[PDB]
Amino acid sequence: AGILFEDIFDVKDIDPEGKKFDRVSRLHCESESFKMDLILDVNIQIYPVDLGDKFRLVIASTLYEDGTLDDGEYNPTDDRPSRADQFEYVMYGKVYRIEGDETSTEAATRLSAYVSYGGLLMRLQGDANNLHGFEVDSRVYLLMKKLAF
Amino acid sequence: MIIPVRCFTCGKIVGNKWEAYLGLLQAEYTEGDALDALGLKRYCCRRMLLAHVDLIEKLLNYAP
Amino acid sequence: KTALEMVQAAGTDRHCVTFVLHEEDHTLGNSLRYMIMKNPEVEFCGYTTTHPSESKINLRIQTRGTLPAVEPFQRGLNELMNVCQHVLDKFEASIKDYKDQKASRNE
Amino acid sequence: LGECQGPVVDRRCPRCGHEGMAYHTRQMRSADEGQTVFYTCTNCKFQEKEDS
Amino acid sequence: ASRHGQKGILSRLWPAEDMPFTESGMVPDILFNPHGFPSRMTIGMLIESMAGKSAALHGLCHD
Ligand SMILES: [Zn+2]
Ligand SMILES: [Zn+2]
Repeated sequence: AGILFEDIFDVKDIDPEGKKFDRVSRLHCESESFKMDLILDVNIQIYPVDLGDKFRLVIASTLYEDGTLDDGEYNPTDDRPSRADQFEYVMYGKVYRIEGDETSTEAATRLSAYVSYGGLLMRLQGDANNLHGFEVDSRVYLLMKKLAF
Repeated sequence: MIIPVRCFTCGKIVGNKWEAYLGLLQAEYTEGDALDALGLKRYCCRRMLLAHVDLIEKLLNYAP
Repeated sequence: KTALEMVQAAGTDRHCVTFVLHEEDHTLGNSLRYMIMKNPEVEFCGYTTTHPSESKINLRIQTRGTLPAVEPFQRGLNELMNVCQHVLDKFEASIKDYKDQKASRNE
Repeated sequence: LGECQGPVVDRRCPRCGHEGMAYHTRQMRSADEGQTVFYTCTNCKFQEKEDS
Repeated sequence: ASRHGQKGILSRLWPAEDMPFTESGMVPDILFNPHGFPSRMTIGMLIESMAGKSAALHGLCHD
């Protein structure tokens, strides 16, 4: 598995800063199995999210779940049955900053991850033990799917 | 000077609707009903016949 | 006197070729672009008019998976002819079914 | 015997970064085009112009 | 020009099939740039446009 991150989130607030871009909602979240926050932009025409909706989140490096291969090129005419698309909303973009509150130490216990999915941003702040595979200019996938309970 | 054969915007023959528009305004129609009843439905066609100063009945007075 | 030129990528690459279609405009090159993009052996099909004072279109057809770009171009031409012949047939068969109800209703 | 330099507009100054500058309009080109707006800050008194 | 002091120069005679036709069937006749307005502030060309459109649609002449 090339799963760089996997957790269950719960939306607590939608666009608190009040910028309101068209077709795009900002979703502040908190986690359940980790101690993390999440500030994600979605597309709200296609995959609508309201406040109070739990959904699983997976950031992976490759979509081929049979071995880490990391092709890069998008082929619509080829479909393999080993994609990680059992989820519903799939984005793609590269990590552009990671930052933390180090005080003359390495990889302090509150590390961030700034992913730019073609324009839609993301901030996944949390422990440094949960954000190992984020290197700068690493092209990661986003995979989410709405839970209902 | 004289009515154009075609409307400028879309090429509808409006050049045959000048005498049968004076004939409707002499027979007591309003101009909002003398243009619909000639079959001019778009406001580029109506424009050509509503706002037309037929300046050849004033220019033929100076005739040999 | 001919009205199609083909301009290769490097004189050797035959996947990318930019077809220069003389005496056309966005009437054909927007509907060719619609048909060739329905071919899954095409990475990229787009068109541009060279300059509006001129009378030709550039048509970039860029094929993946080892095909020359003459085959998606020919398939997209025949596959537009086979749209227009069928549109012509269902249009000449609904004008006729309209004249055969305007006439044979009360007359 | 013996203006606060005009009305303010929320525009960030180039030098000191104050949020509000005072402006004055004046029509310096021909009648074919334009106005001309002269901004003037409150704190550092900096004056730049724009041509519309 | 117009009657609101807004000169244009004729730049390109655009063929009619390329014009943006409307939902009523109409092509336009002159295309005017939205970047001639904010430095010139001719609100009067907007009201004249609404006014002449509504006068050509009713047989009226508007004051
Ligand atoms: Zn017309
Ligand atoms: Zn200042």
